[PDB]
Amino acid sequence: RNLAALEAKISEAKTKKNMLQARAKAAKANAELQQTLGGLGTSSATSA
Amino acid sequence: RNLAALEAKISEAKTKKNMLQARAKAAKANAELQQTLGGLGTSSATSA
Repeated sequence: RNLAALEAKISEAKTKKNMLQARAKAAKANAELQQTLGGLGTSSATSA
Repeated sequence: RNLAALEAKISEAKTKKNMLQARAKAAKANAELQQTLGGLGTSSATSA
């Protein structure tokens, strides 16, 4: 029974962290996309 | 939507500057023509 319970802990603990890490990485990737769209620098040509 | 908007900015920003630059270059070219017509130097023969 300890092994059966231990297996459940390992499986859920492993998978939940991975997906959390994946989505967290996805989150920053989306945020970077929004930041870059605002960070477009072609407006600097006004000096020219 | 950010990409679609960003594309519009790039296209208009690029083309408007180019035409502005072209006409600006054209403007000075026309002005030079008028200046040169007044700057004709054949009148210096009066000394001869």
